[PDB]
Amino acid sequence: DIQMTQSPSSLSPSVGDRVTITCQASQDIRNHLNWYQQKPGKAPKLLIYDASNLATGVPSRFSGSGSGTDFTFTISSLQPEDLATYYCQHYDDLPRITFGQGTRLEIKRTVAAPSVFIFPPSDEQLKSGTASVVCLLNNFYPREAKVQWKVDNALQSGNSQESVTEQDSKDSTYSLSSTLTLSKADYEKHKVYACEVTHQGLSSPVTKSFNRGGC
Amino acid sequence: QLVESGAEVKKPGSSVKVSCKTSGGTFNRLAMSWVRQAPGQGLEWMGGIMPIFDITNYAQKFQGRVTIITDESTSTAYMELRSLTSEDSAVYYCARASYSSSSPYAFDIWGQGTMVTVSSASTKGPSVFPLAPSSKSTSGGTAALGCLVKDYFPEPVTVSWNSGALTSGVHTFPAVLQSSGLYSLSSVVTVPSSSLGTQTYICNVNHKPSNTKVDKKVEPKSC
Amino acid sequence: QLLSGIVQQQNNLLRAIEAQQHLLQLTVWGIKQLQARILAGGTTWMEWDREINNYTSLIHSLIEESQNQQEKNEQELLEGSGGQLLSGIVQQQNNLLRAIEAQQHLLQLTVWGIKQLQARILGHTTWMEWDREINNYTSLIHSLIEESQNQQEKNEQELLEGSQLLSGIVQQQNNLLRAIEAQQHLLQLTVWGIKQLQARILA
Repeated sequence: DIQMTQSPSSLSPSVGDRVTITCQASQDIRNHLNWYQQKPGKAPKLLIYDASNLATGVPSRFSGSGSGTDFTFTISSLQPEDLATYYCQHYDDLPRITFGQGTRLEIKRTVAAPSVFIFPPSDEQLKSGTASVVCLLNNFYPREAKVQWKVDNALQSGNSQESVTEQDSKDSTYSLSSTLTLSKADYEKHKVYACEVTHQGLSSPVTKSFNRGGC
Repeated sequence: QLVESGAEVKKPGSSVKVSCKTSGGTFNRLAMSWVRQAPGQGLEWMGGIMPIFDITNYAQKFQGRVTIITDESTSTAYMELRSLTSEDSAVYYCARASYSSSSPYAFDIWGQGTMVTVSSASTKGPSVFPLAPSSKSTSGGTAALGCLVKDYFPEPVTVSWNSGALTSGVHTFPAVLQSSGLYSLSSVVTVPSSSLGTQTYICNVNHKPSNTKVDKKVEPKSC
Repeated sequence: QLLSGIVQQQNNLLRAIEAQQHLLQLTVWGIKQLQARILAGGTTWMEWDREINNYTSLIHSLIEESQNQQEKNEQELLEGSGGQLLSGIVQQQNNLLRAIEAQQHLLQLTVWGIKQLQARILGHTTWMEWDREINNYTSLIHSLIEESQNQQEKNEQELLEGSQLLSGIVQQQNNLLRAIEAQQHLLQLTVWGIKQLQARILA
């Protein structure tokens, strides 16, 4: 009371594509709908107010439609910076305010091989008795990727963590960072530390590694 | 124009107060609301004010726990939520209503958001380790360098470079939850490999919940 | 430098119309809330709502049109004035007058809305004095608008011939200023009525 349902939950348009989003209201709500754009880590941004009005300074590619229960939001041709989650909001003067669930965007773009970098633990970190090795994958698409930690090129381990960045606003790429963490005790037992990256934009898996240390 | 108070930890039974400063100075000429975003998931309106008519509105689900206050003298707005549940972990936003809309609910000016975590666990300060280049960090002729922000609770930390003067080609990764209960995060940047000798790179890590500010200069490996 | 003083004064009048629009919109938001709260529970408020939207849309268009004329005038003046500056000043007085007229229609709709809410909610003494004041200002504003319309037409005719014109423009600046000041009084009266209705609802 009142119920808002947004469709769809996600889309995978290409740069230059028209994208349309839908909100339905359970009961008649005349023109009381606003649309927002939320980039990750940012606050929402008003795009459309009162169903069909462009908020000032908002680019001309954005538009909205609808009257009673059926409403439509449209980006005439998607630009890379338009990557965001999009929300409708019903308002009532009583007041009652209701946001839709949101539509996430995943921009489709051309396959790109990651740049792979590797970082041995810092001398400062070792003093405290723990070792962190970081394998960096930069600017790649699609998001799917496998990181293989080989220690002494003999055994794949099972004691690391990774996170994927949000899709990039300028070039639509992803980045991953995996961290191998062992301790000073286990780090100085073994010699070679390798990160094997298995992406789609690579013919054969790429490997990046170093050797050390002493004490 | 809107600016909010820093992120906070709060014990389950506690109450949290979030502030929101306007640049204009007068609340008697605006309408504003407080909206939260609890992953998971989605946006929730908590309440709103029209101080000129002495009107304060609260959403039904928050009625009895929420207070919205304005202070003319400091031009600062406050929302207080009481009897905090593990369900109140969210980012809170103050937002101003657009004058263009036929109602005071088309929020066109927003604060940066305030992250509130409801834990009971104590705050932990982050340790900041350099990610030095490196043979071995090139493409090239571009070098990758960074900082590793390890062992902190709760989220979040802010990372900037050279006090804001470097914005090109930064990636600040999402935190990961360690088995300890602490979070780890990394922030990396791509630079010319050519100018590693003459340019200085300093990461600025800020952890508001424990009031920690660390500046770490990243430079090549020593021996 | 009289022409330069005129353009900057039109800028002040424009800013006043903008701030007045903000407050006027706020009163609409106040009235819709009180109306929704008395409704449930427990309309030709439908036609009020339609009429509100018509005039809100018009004032938005006239403001933007005035902002564009204001930038043109400020540009012409920076390039060395007036031939086309003079016509742009007369045009800007036309814009401001129309914006004042639209806002007046909006003001009379809010007065109506407040009176509808009053009849349902209702002490009696201050409301009768409010009523008399509302009647006086509405009546004052009309004759002020009429006086502006008459001076605008006269200024426009004289512009189409040559130039008395300059004195007519200055008289029209004052005509517009006085209309805005009388409206600001009317708008304080409506703010007070909403505030009072809100206070009575909780008792």
